[PDB]
Amino acid sequence: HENLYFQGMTLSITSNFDAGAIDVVSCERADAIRLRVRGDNRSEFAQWFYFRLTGARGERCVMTFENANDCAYPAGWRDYRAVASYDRVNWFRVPTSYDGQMLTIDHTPEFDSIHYAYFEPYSEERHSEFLGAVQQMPQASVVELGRTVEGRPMSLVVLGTPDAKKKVWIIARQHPGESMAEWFIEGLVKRLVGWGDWSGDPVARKLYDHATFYIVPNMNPDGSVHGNLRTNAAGANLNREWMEPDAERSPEVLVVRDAIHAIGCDLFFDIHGDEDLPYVFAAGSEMLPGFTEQQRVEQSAFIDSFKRASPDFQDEHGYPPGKYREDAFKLASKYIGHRFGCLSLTLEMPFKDNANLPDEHIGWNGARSASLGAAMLGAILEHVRAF
Amino acid sequence: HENLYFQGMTLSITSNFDAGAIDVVSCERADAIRLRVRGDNRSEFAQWFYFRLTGARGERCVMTFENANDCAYPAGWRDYRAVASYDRVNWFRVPTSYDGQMLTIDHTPEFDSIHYAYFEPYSEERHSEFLGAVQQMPQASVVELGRTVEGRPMSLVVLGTPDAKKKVWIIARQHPGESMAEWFIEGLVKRLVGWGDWSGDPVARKLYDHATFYIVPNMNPDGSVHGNLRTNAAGANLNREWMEPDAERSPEVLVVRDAIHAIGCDLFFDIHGDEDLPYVFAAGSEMLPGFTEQQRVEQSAFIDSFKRASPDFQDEHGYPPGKYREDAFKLASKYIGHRFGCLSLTLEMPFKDNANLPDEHIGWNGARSASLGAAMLGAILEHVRAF
Amino acid sequence: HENLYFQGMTLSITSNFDAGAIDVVSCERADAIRLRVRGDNRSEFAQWFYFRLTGARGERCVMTFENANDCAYPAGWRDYRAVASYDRVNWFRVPTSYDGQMLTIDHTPEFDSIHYAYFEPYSEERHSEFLGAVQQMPQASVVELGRTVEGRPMSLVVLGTPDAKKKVWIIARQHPGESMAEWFIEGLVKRLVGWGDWSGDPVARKLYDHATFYIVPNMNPDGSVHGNLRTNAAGANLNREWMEPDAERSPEVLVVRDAIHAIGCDLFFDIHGDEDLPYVFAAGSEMLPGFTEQQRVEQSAFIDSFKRASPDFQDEHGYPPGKYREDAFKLASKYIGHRFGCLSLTLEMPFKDNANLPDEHIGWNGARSASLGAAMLGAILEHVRAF
Amino acid sequence: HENLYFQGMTLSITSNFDAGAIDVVSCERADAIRLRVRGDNRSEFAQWFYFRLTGARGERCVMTFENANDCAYPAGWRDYRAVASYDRVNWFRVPTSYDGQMLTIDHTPEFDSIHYAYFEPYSEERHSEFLGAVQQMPQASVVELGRTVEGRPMSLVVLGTPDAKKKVWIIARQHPGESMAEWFIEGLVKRLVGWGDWSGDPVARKLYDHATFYIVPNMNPDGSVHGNLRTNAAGANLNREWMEPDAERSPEVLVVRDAIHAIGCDLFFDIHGDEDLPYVFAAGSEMLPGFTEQQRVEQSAFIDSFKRASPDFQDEHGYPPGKYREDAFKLASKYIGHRFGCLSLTLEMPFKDNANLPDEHIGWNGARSASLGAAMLGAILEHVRAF
Ligand SMILES: [Cl-]
Ligand SMILES: [Cl-]
Ligand SMILES: [Cl-]
Ligand SMILES: [Cl-]
Ligand SMILES: [Cl-]
Ligand SMILES: [Cl-]
Ligand SMILES: [Cl-]
Ligand SMILES: [Cl-]
Ligand SMILES: [Cl-]
Ligand SMILES: [Cl-]
Ligand SMILES: [Cl-]
Ligand SMILES: [Cl-]
Ligand SMILES: [Cl-]
Ligand SMILES: [Cl-]
Ligand SMILES: [Cl-]
Ligand SMILES: [Cl-]
Repeated sequence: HENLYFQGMTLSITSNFDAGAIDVVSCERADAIRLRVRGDNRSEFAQWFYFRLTGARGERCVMTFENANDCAYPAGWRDYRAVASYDRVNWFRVPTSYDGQMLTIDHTPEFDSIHYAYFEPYSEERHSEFLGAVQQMPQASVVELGRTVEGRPMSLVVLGTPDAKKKVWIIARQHPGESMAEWFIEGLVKRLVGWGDWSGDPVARKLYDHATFYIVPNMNPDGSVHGNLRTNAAGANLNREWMEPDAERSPEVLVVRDAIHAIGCDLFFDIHGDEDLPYVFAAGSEMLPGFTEQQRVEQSAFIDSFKRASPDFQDEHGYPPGKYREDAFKLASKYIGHRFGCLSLTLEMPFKDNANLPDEHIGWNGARSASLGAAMLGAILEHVRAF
Repeated sequence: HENLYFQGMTLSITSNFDAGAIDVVSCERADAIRLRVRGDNRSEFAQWFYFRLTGARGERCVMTFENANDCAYPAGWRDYRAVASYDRVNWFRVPTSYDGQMLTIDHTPEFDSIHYAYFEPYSEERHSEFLGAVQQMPQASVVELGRTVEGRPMSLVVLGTPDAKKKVWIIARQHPGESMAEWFIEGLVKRLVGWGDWSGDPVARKLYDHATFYIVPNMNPDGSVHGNLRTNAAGANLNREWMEPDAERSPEVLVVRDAIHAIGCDLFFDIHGDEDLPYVFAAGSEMLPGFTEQQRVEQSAFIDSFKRASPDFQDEHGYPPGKYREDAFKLASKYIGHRFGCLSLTLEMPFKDNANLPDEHIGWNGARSASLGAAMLGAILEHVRAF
Repeated sequence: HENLYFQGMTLSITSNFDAGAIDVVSCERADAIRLRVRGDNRSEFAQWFYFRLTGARGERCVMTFENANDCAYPAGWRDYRAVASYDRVNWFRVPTSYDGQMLTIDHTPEFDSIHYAYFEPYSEERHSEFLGAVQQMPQASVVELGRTVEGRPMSLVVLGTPDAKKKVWIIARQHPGESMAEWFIEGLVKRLVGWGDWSGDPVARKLYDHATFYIVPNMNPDGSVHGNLRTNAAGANLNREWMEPDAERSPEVLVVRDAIHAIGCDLFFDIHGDEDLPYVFAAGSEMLPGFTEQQRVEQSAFIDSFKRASPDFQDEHGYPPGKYREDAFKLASKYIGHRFGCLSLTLEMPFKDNANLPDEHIGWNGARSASLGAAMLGAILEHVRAF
Repeated sequence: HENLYFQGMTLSITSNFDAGAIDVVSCERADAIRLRVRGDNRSEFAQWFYFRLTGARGERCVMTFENANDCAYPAGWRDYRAVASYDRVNWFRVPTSYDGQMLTIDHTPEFDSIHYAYFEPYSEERHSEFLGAVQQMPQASVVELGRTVEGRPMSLVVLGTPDAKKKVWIIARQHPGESMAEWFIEGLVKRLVGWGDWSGDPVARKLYDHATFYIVPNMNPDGSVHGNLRTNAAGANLNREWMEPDAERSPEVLVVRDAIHAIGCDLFFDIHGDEDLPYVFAAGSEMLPGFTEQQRVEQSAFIDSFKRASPDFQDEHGYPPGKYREDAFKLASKYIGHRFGCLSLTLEMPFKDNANLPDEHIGWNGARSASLGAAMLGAILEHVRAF
């Protein structure tokens, strides 16, 4: 390193930053780094990790997570590759293996400081910069519905034109570790406000004749910054709180559900990530009584519109019907579906990759999520025209 | 202006640059500028203009084109607005009127130098920079098929992946003044190579399983730089040369038609602009004998796919069937259709605006053309799946 | 706002984000917002503020800070204007007054969400992205010297070329609220690694023949994120810790001072901000015994080189000699000067503006600090040549 | 290439574009390409070349210029490397040799289309886009002084603030092949208008208290587009026309010299390139009678200020005094010096490299020229303060 002082190997793992999470058991020799997934701040759920490793330029690092099989979704470690970045801007997949007990990342950093994460993060700064720009567009407003447990705003983005229209609600990231959900919203909003390569596209403009959009890009700001996977700062699973939200335990859902009730709703989408399945898929309310025949017709029609909007989207693989028959209407899409009788779907993207259309370098990532978001506006235009 | 020397008004109109064209009758007083459309270099056709005006900062300029009603398409001046730019990068529409004899631009430039043009230009530098970047993508090659009358290359962009697939041909700008055609290709290619907001989109990638693309972004390089509307440097209308192309008069079509013959063709698109109609529309070969029933079926199916890909596209307005029954197979799409029996269409975009979805600031422009190009890939994916 | 639900005025002030700090006394009516500077997390020092205000689009906001005269530097409120930003990217000054007791911001936000701050912030994300890019340059390494009280890295950026050379040390932001110090380093480093408009400049390259740079862009990471002005997370004033740094109270200075001792030092700069003076100025060790005549000569020579490098820099205004004769060698530049007998200076930039070269729109800001940083490399090249 | 049609090798050299120039003797086999420098359109001077080669991806190209020793400056081929670019945006040096008779480029293009040139070009489009943006800045105006032989504008950029001040004149590219001169002006102007990394820099602003700038970025627009080295479209060497400029033969100098006479002048710079010397250097009027002692003093003082502004600049190497004692006052700087008695210099940059500070990848290029231009403002601020 040219200065006697820097010479030798001095590995340091740190994680005190937005979404950081790791427990370090041991970090002396680069081929013997021992870690544990830290887990959510007030819940036994554990899966999300995000940390910085410095001092390992050119050293082969073998990083073992000891409690991998004790995590929320151990199947999520099969055919999974961790993501890394030298600068927090560009993320790539690294060699990773799982033996049924432990996850091992085997990677040689090319520079002095590298970050590893379960998926491409999406920070509070990015969120605040994005909404702070989006609000300046003539068709956009940002409304603060309330505060999270730790005093972060619950922000609603309203996009539409002056006058009634169908009210389309899209909420994202109830599970704070599913950062793909906020990437997805970013892509969808960019297209709605006409930025970049969406500048001359007329879909948004047509949509505004039929609909107004009510979008929450981040349902769980506290859980995000805390580096949780599935819960808010109070330990609540926001997507089990739709029947009895609480001012102290789940204010995030309290204030949003109050808004949907006070405004109305004609199409609803809850954007999520799935740890296990390497596919993009949707889940509706067909496996529930009270599901009308015209609802089957619309839902079916929309699934076809979405297949036509994006090849990434598919309907062959997904979860079995009684996956959450027990939790019933505690889930957002099930609840909204029932209260409003409209098309109501959960959209789920992979932490691994789209096995149909894989990419060795990036797997599923922010850019692909953002493209899927932009593509879905096409499916909504079809749907709204057809009904 | 602070220096006695610059004081006073000194108006100058110049046009010696790529695509420049104007005749100046008089240019002393800003409210009395008299012009003529110069017309094509070896043909009576006249419509395209492009010139720089300096020295008019803050002066109201009334610019009258005396021969407007003697141009190729005088209907093109009705409900038409000229485009302007202070920097050749950003173009906007300016106040323009037509009394059935003369076109008048009435505009007050905000800066010392402004350009006026019939439509947002697309230069040889832009073309050479674009193809020079596109060629570096792993799925792209650029092939020089031959030379134009004045020694400019006829460049083919080939996009696809390793192996048979459907051969899709898209040619643009046979009429050099229809710069929208090359904007359209730029948008289509950007999406095929995954640039910008197309980075995570899987449509291109799916398309490459079914097709390889053979694209000519500029069929008439000489006519472009010359500031012609409709003819090449030799006076030839390239879109009347498909039956007997000639090495001296129409080499541009000679070399391209030889390539289509030597490679084969399964879908063909000829991208154009229409001076009169304020709509985006397609014309096929249905009004011709030898047009099979399975051809009607495919063409109809594709028109529906394109309406679904872009709201700008429509099928209500267009030209009557016998618009060119006389010229028959001299036109590219008619010829290709007949030689290959495939889907073969002319796509036409407006010099005015899309009357269905107007925009006071820009009318139809490069960005909107580029978006339509990118959107059409969606329609091709549908089509190729369906047949 | 078009939806009965959003109608009315609902003001919310929030501050749970990197560098956020405010106490809200009252926030019901926009013309009656009452605030207090929150003050440092474990120290009586108080001056820094940073908060988000939403719901005030188009409302005149009169925001009064009740304890302004109880802050660390009440003179800092005279001729001072707060900074604001709709997006955290672009910052501008807003109308502000001070009556000797209270500070009042009188501003009408143009959008739904705006942030107000004492000075243009510089976040942990920006820092991590910047160093994560800089490390990839061939002349740069990043070394983690240790951890702050709360486990954030103390990062050293080493810039130079292969071989002895003069060792130049530049440290910034010992007082975490002086974000201008890290802006200054950003500009200096960009030029050293040849980014942007520094790409073809040969100064860096010449410098590397004479010197190697040892730079700490952020001496107080914990204090920064905490929204402190003057102290770290433990309540320590880092610039009083240079005689007896402590592993528990002031590790930031412990590890950096150990590095300077282990590496050596031939020029030292401590980058700071001054709340009161609207001037850019330097302070050296001339008012101390043990200050040699060749030291007076070099320091004088360097001050002249810096005036010649940047008009913003001046030597007329500054602080009187015995400003800190009491604290002696507890201050970094005084200590280094004495231990190494080299040129050692504190450089100070204004929170207000450069009264010599004011700018109504921005006052002193990040861009101006970054330019001063880049300009100072010129002065170092002169100095190093002359001695 | 996957299609029988593209298979085989088909090399094509073309040059019908802005600044293009080459004669092709033979171009069948890639290792046997035979060329000639085409030479200026109406003058025996020959050196500039610029052409596109397609069809050579992955082929080793040996390109021999047969008349290299018959060119204007055969010494210019010693230790010289040609420049290349796949996209006209990024230029790099390629392997080149000279045996005293012929120049040989030995290079293997990595893509299907590559351009080779004597130096990084600077096009009419770049010029028109640049001035079209610069004019919008509050301190800038663009004035069209007249027309070149072929009707291109002679454009003056005036930069300053409202009121007397010293009038500083800087003219560039009298010899159209010396594209470095216009790169140099681009860098100088960007800094004067505060773009990019010059945004927070106060030098421009200080300068505007002392001076107003009168800048001609391109003295020879016709010669540029024609791909000439040394003459305009009429065959005139503009830098021999300062004593008797002519409306038909050298209007470019007629109109500019009239402006300098009508406005006045207190510092003059003529920006050029030198084919032979691999150094940056200045030439003044000291070797001429009528050169006062206070002129020696100022010129000497300014040379020192420029060495201090940029390491690239030097005064050791240059041309001998009687290099143009014969042509006397036909040269711009000699003439202006004599008419106005002010500091008047020719600044000369290399076509090869700066032998003091070489760069294998780029040699001397646009970015380095632009940096030197920006750096020289520093020297002018010193000078203007000192006198
Ligand atoms: Cl943690
Ligand atoms: Cl769930
Ligand atoms: Cl309802
Ligand atoms: Cl499917
Ligand atoms: Cl013309
Ligand atoms: Cl036609
Ligand atoms: Cl065939
Ligand atoms: Cl229609
Ligand atoms: Cl706070
Ligand atoms: Cl201090
Ligand atoms: Cl020592
Ligand atoms: Cl001073
Ligand atoms: Cl030529
Ligand atoms: Cl000369
Ligand atoms: Cl005079
Ligand atoms: Cl020298």
